[PDB]
Amino acid sequence: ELQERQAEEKRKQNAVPEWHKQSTIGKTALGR
Amino acid sequence: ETVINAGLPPSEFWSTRIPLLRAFALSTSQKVGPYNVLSTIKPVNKVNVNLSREKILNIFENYPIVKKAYTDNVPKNFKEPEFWARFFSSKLFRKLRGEKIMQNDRGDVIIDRYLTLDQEFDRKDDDMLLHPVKKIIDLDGNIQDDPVVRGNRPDFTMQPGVDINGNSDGTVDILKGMNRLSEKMIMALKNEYNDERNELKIDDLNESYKTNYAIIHLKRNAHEKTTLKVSNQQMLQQLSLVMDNLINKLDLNQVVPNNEVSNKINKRVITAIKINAKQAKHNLEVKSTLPIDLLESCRMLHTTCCEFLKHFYIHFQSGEQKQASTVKKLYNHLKDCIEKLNELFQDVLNGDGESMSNTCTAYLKPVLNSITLATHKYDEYFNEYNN
Amino acid sequence: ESPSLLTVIIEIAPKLWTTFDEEGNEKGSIIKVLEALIVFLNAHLAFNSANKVAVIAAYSQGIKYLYPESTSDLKIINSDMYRRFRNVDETLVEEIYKLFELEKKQIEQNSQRSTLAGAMSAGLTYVNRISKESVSLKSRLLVLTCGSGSSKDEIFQYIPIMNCIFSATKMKCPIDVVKIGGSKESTFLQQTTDATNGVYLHVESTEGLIQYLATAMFIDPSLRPIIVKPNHGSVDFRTSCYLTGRVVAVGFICSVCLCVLSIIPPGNKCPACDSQFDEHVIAKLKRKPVVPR
Amino acid sequence: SLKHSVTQYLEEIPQQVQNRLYTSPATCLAIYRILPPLAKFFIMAMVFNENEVPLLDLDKWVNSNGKLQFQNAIKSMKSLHLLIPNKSSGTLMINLNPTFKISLRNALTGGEVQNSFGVVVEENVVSLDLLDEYSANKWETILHFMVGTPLAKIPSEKVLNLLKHSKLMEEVNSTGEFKITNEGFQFLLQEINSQLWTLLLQYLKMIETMDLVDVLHFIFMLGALEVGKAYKILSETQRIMLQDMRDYGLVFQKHSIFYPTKLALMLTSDTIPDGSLIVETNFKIYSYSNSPLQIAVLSLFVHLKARFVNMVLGQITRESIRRALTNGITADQIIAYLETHAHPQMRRLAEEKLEKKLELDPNCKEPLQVLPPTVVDQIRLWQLELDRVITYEGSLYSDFETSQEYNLLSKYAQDIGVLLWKDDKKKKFFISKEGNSQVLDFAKR
Amino acid sequence: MGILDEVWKHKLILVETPDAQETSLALETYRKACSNGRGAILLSVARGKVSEGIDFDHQYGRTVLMIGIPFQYTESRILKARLEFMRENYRIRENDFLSFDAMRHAAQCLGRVLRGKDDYGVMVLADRRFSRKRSQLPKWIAQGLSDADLNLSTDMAISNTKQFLRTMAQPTDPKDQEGVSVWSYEDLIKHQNSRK
Amino acid sequence: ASLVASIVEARKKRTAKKNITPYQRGIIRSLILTLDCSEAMLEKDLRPNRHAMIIQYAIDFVHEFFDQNPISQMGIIIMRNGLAQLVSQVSGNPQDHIDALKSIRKQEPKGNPSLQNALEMARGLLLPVPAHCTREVLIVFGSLSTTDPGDIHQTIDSLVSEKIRVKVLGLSAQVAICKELCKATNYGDESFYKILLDETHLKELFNEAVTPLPVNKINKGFTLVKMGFPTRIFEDTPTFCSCHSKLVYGGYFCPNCHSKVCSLPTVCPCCDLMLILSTHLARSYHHLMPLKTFAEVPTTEKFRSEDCFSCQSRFPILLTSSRYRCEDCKQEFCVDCDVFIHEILHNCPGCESKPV
Ligand SMILES: [Zn+2]
Ligand SMILES: [Zn+2]
Ligand SMILES: [Zn+2]
Ligand SMILES: [Zn+2]
Ligand SMILES: [Zn+2]
Repeated sequence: ELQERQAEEKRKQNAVPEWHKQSTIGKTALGR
Repeated sequence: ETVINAGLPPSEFWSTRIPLLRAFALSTSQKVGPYNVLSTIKPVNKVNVNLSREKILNIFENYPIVKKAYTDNVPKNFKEPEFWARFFSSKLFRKLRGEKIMQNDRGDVIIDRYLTLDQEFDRKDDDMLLHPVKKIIDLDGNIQDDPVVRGNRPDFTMQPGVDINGNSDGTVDILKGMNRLSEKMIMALKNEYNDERNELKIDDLNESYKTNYAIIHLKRNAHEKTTLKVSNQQMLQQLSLVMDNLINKLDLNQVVPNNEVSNKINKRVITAIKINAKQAKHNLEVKSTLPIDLLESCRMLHTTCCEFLKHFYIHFQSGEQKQASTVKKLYNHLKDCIEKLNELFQDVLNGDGESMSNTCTAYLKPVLNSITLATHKYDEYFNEYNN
Repeated sequence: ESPSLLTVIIEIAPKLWTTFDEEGNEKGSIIKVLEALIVFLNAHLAFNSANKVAVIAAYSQGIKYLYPESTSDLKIINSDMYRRFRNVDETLVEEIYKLFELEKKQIEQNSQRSTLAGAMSAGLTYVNRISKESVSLKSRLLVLTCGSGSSKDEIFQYIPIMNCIFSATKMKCPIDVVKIGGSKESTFLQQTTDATNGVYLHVESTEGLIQYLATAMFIDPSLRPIIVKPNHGSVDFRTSCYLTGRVVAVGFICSVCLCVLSIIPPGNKCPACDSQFDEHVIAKLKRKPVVPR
Repeated sequence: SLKHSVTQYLEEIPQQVQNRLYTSPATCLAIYRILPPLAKFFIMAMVFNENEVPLLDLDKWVNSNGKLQFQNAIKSMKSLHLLIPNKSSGTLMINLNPTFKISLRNALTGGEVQNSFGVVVEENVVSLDLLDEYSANKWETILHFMVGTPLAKIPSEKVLNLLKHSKLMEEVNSTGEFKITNEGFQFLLQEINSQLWTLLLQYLKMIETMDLVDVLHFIFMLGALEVGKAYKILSETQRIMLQDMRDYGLVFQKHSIFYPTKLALMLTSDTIPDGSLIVETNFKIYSYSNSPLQIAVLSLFVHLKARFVNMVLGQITRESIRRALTNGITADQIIAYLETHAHPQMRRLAEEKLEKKLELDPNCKEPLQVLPPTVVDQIRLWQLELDRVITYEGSLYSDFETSQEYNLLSKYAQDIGVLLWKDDKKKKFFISKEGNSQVLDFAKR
Repeated sequence: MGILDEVWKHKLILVETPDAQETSLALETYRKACSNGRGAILLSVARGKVSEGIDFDHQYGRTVLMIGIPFQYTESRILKARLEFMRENYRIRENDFLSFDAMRHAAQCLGRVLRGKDDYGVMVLADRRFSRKRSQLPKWIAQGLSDADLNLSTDMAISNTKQFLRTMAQPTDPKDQEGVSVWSYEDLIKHQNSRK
Repeated sequence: ASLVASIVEARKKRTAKKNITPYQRGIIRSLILTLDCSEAMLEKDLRPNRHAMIIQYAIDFVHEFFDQNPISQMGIIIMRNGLAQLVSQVSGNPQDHIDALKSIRKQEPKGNPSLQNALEMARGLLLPVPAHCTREVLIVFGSLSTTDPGDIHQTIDSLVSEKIRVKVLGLSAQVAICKELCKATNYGDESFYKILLDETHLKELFNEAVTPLPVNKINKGFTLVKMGFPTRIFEDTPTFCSCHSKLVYGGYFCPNCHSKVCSLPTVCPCCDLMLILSTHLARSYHHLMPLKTFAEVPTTEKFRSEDCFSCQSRFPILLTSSRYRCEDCKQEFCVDCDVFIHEILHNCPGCESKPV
């Protein structure tokens, strides 16, 4: 189970951010 | 349900579930084949090595000396974790791993005591493997073919390596160790659980294998299904009539019905549609009006009744008269089940006020018909036999 | 949603209609079927502009594809009707005249075995051809059989007919069968309809046949899942014995050849593959039920 | 929306006029084909039987699964008035239109047809050499005029008048030119079938006083006619219409006999690839197309640079995109054209990209994007640039004596949806020019 | 280094030893391991007891790995004197005889793998010096050595071996060997007629 | 020449098909499908990996097997960690085996294979099988080595004594023990050990195993098996099923005990009687009277008609005549029908049409 957990953590470490998943043009512009 | 309260013999219950018993037995009754366990053990300051009970058992089987030391020391002096930590640091593990022992480094004082004992086991194992060999691959006879052969002795490249002092460097010992390990593994396979002529022959030069499959010719003949012929003159006249009608002209507008058979046709078509629609409207278990508590009880009574029916037929159609008494016992059990089925209907009838009794009876109609039919056949055959 | 191919199989034989007309009071009922089919085929061609039509007639000495006519004209229908309908109807009737002329010449020939099975197999081959040639077309088989005429033996027809069912089930080609005659049930054809999501219809009177075709046999493959079929009869999927000719609910089958047998064959030898059964093994079946003494 | 557009037009026709439209079987045969498959099944049942069937019997035919379709079919069938609902004896009896019923029966049974399908002279001609070229060129000539590419011959005033009077190809005399509109680009995107219906559908609405029924008797009858055949001579209104149809590349005339064309049959039902192109990150275009249609349409929003016999190469530029956008073409339409006309190689790699995306993480199903995402974003970003400056027309209200009045007038504008901006602190708000008069009237009252 | 641990996972390791009886038992174990599918690897000496009569037809031999040219110990007084005698008497060059002596042993081991024509095996000569000894190999072996295989890498050798083993596992077409590689009685008569 | 190249190659492909005789085959089969799930199956020679492709093809094989063998039974075994793991008992339900195979698809294969463990498990699973059934074992072996606890040769001798038949599909190369197992267990025949050469050949190998294997002349087990044909009944209210004990709308009624069963073909849960429809028997008749192959007609002679007898496909005139005739009825057929008449249908329309 630990190795499976480590593999899951390894996959998470490699996952790209959310903003890369979808084109964030329609959403409100970044800022404070 | 079928053994505790019903009273069905335990032996009879397992007669129809042999494959389930056999499958479960073989799952725990099988063992993995032999393999070089110590080769997989890599030490990998701190070094972390992981062990498992399966490997621990494998080490004992592949090496009796380890079991000899393990059995007499773990309960006496120190706990098992120290032992395996002690064993690995010892030179015995290095020697058993087929690695040259170094006088520079010493391992465990306790384990090294068994080094001389291993030298005794190896000699005992050498005789355990020594046996006459076929002359085909008898390498001893090749060198003994000429007992008086005397030429030029081979150079040092053709002889085992030696040190400055002239004694063996010890690299040959590990070669024998791996050779012994392989020989033991193969011998372990051949446990309690003419030929030369065939091998020397060249198979490719022999006649090719010929298939010996059987041919079948199927004759075809059978009787017709079991629960006024026009003459040639009539055919010609009738054939002439259709030709004249067709050649002259073809009528299409006459196909319209008279409106009297169309209504009958529509009623007949809708008559079938309603029957099909009724069946098609109700053609994971389906939702049931019965309460969960009652439904679960009905399934229990259905399952137990079916189990009794299954056993009854096996003995009824067995063909051996030695099981007549068992049939009577099962027949009595079937009678009790019928009473239990009737009692449940009465209990549901009064408890639910006939609201669920009609629904409950339908759910058990097919089994009830089978049960009463089974008893009828038993009685009918019993009547003829006895009287 | 997609075009569908209709392959009508018509079983025309001089013996079949001669008995039908003699027992009944309908003369030239074959024309009634043909004209009703012409309208039905025109109706099918009107349901969609991309649907084709295939007609196969099982005559005395074989089968022939009435439509489409082979590459190898009289006025039998009015020329004022629709061009596309006429282009199919005029050729259909013209080939009918040729087909009757050939049959009349060989009237004396003794045709003992019907060719209904052959036509269905030929139509399936045509269905396979058309399906693969154009790629995105459905299919549907319609059998117009006159069962009034007494048949000699349908035993041999069992294997070819049941085999066509599996092929139709592989290509998703529902086959519908309409029988006009005396017997209400046809154990083989009825199984064909049920086993292929088809419809079986039995009608005594030929008049008003178009109503049957337009309401019952007009169900296209596109809307089968949403329409309840009008079939009324229930099939049992049974087979006759090999030496008694009666339907068997429980019986014996030879393992080697898989031939049904109501009782133990005489001589302890199979009558189909000449296979001898072990006396001890058969004795097990012969054993009577166990009863207390 | 092929049948929907045609069906929608038929619904607006008065029931009295719809009855006349069903007199000719030729039209009935086409109106029968346009209905859903389930609807067609019921129509064929009622046509040949002279009886009344309750609606409940119809419901029995449909399975529970297809109940929803039975609602659309009955609603669509009832909307056209083809299905007449009669209620008597406490039952809602259902019957078909007698004229439609009679018309269908005559055609199917081969009865008298009143020459709805025409006649035959047996003077067949070669279609591929002349008919295909003539109509394709004639249909291409109007497209080149629509696309704006130069071409010597211009379409006749009859169609030209229709185009300007229609939303298609907006024109201005002051500009002195013709340009495509948002719907115009959609028109070019629609398949040939719908591409022909749109112009015809506009023609149906354009015509005024030529009877409305006569025009439908001709257009529907045209589909019945078969290409490569002769037909003698027809209604008086149809004669000028026949000449009018000759301008649309639908019917070919030698100068007594008129010959339909391939497009005539294409109107009834439907029927490496040419036009497929590759898009790179460098905004380059490589179209594996040899045809003026693909080249002409691509030039709308692409700056072509060179061409070969088998392919055409170009580069997307801000100027070309700006020129296309200035004409009213939305970026969504542009990407739709590229996505639906993508080369198989792009689709295969795009499928691999989706497979790779799912292979690494099969939890999510990302959209299958054939072209690189950057191009879509940049094209959308260029659209945002055009929409940067936003300006309205109207009047500004200020100098309010009391806040209550300011809130009352401002609230009133919001209710009627003519308020564009307000500020409580300054007691000022702005309203659209359209709502100026309404606000002023409310202020007085 | 740890190479053996990896080899042990796939096949049993048997090694030739100076003792004759121990070596004979190893052959018995090696043959038993190959017959039962366990798989075994035998390490021997080209100039040893195994190479002088032990056969590995079919299963007991499927690949021959010649680790280097079995060159004799050149710095040997007995050998050096022998070379001088041949050079002076039989006019045989020292290098030619040494290469001939080494090759006669390398080829000796190569021929102990094929019995009949249904037998197959891959022979690899692992030494940079074998690249120029193709002309010295036996004719029936040299003919089978292609010009592309004269100098291969380990990775390239594995790919070819895998392809060859896969190809040899297919059912041979009888017609391809009816009378071109195997002769029946009728074919033999035909050959005696054409020759005569 | 390119088209002619296909014809000459087609003739060579037809050369093997010329020799067809009605050999006796065992229709009643009891197959035990064994799969290898070891470290050696993690390679990428088959995309994505051997384990994935083998499982995918196994699902297809199950569908085809039960399609053409309705009255047979199947059992699934896998090799893992040097042990044989049972995942599906012998049963006639195609869905249960498919569901079990789907679950196996998730877990990663590891460990070494053990033929003896798999063979011993298969030996026990086939013990409770009637003598009229043909006991067969299909093994998908990928490893080049086998680790077993006992002597494999003893197991091979036992298998022969039990009249079991073993077919092995290899991935890389021939294993001596596998060849002996497939040869000693098939009365000396050497054609039951197949090694694939590519992905495409594997599909054919799986498809070949669907058809029943011919029986040997000296192996006689002829007997009569008691079967029953239940009558389908339609009920207004759901009732408990005798096989799964759950509420179902309707089920077939056994003619010997009237007990209801959800689906066929299955052994009756009460009288242990096999319930099969007449159609199921009809699915195997083509193996007893196979349709004779068609022989192409030389272009030298004159042909009968320009259009195909069965599909009305105009014969391409163009060299070699694209026509094949049936010896029994002597009717020309196009190339297309012959493939469809020998793969989909099994009856020649020309022979049926001819009256007698
Ligand atoms: Zn038999
Ligand atoms: Zn059930
Ligand atoms: Zn039963
Ligand atoms: Zn054909
Ligand atoms: Zn034939």
